[PDB]
Amino acid sequence: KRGKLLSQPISQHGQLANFLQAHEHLSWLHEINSQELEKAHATLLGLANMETRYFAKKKTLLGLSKLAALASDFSEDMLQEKIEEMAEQERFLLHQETLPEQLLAEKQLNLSAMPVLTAPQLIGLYICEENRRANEYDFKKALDLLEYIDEEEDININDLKLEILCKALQRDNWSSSDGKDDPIEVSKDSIFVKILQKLLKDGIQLSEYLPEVKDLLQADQLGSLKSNPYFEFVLKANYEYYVQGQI
Amino acid sequence: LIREKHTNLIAFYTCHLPQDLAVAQYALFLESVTEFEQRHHCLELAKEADLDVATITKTVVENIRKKDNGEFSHHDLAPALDTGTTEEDRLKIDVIDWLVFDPAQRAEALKQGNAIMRKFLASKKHEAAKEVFVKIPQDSIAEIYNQCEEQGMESPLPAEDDNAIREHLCIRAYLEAHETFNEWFKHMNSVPQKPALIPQPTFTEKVAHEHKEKKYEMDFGIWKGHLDALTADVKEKMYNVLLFVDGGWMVDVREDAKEDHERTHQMVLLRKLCLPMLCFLLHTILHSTGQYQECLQLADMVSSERHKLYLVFSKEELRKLLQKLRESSLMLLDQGLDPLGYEIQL
Repeated sequence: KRGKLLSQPISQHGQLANFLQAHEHLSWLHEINSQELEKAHATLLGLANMETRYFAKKKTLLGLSKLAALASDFSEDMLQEKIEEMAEQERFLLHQETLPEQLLAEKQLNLSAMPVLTAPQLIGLYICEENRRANEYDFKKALDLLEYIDEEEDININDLKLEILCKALQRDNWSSSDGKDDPIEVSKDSIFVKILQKLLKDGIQLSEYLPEVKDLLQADQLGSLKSNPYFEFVLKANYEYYVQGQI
Repeated sequence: LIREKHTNLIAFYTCHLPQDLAVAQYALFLESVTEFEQRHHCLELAKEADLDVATITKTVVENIRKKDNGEFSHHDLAPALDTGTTEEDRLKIDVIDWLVFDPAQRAEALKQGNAIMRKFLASKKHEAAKEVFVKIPQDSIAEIYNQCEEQGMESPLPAEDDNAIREHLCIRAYLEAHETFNEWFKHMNSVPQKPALIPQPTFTEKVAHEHKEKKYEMDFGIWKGHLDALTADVKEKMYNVLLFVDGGWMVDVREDAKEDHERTHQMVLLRKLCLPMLCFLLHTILHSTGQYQECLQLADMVSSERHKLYLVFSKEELRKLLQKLRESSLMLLDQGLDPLGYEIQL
């Protein structure tokens, strides 16, 4: 029943800590009860890194770790290090926090009971067919999640980047208008052009960041668009307009 | 003439002065009027005399707002009891009328009404803040837009008043989060007392214990059926304040606004008086009803980069919160769950 482990006398805390070194998921509760808050930060951060089974539990472990670091006598330099080291794991988990409520409902997922997801899994959710509201913010998250992938996953980041851009182009309606209308004006409501306009505002070189127009047209994901000569023209006209617009 | 009580004379004897002095002396008169029929009559006698009624009524309200030579001390966190609405509070409830007699002052009634409510909420006079909230008529938020689409206001949407309407909506959400707690607390203390067991009771006294316990089973079932409902309502209201929209509770949005450092200091103070207190109430509501995992999700709410509530607690209160978080964490372990309320697998 274990509450009794923590309410022991201070004269035994130098035995209790030297046994809780075998149970990290209880040691932070004695570290805080000893006011060794500098340990409690690191213990709760380690437990947050290890907690993959429940998204809302990883969040609460970081919330308690960050509230130990905001209560310990760390120096102003080490405190900014341990604020920023945690702020990037809050930025990562904000991509899982901001999953659409319809996408969660259609997959019958609960944020309070689902696991933590890796960046390819969050990408794979955001770009999926069930995201029947996917837009230039979810297709921005799905590109920004490519910056949270380690060099030891057997995953070509470039083929994810191709498949994200192909699935944006498959949410956009590349059917022909009533023959009066400019395809560089008409493209400005497309989510593909709106993610290009975000990458340009947010400072990125489209001349280095984008796949080739040859090979975005040789990807097979596009399916029915891979036979459409209006799509073939309008894709090229917008690549030409937005990449030449940066030279 | 003030000291025989002005009826019909002072207005003409006051327009024979420069506007700065005319406004100041007619305000110094109206600061002595408590008689509601005489208030209306002695505004129309100024409107028959080419007087600046609008700066007059604003001056009455602002002079009465300024009569407290009281700095916002930090010792008065203390548990004062029974601090109900006094005559010196009523003379600040019964001042908003001066900006409500004429529709052309509903904006100023809300701007000054917020300032008097900021004083009463910081003073723990929640009913006196609700008395001022009832002095502001419920149409006023729409009337401030009516007075901007016909001809024009201090700006084509004022940056004082967009922020003031947002502040009045913050104050209402805080009064909802207090009234629902007051009724939840009245109800929680009403708990049906379990029928005591009589030692060595006769057959008649056993039937006269069954016919008490089999009423307690109904009374306690009804009482909890009301407690869980009040525990949902007060929890909506406390989340509406702690998770209040974008900027958050008692924070502005129009950076095109004029500086008021009295308002800005009082709002930054009220965020530190009210939001930690509501988190300690919400933990106690959830914990006393057995909702122990929601008591822990208060940590994610307090640490959240959207609302930054960790910037409005003291370190000593973040320690008090980590102590209360552990109360629910132990009650989850004594339920056989993990320290955060999840399934232990074996």
